[PDB]
Amino acid sequence: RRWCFRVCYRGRFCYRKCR
Repeated sequence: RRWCFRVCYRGRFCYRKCR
């Protein structure tokens, strides 16, 4: 869905799910 958004797991775990 374009507009990536590195989601963070509250603490540091931040993953990018671009599209």
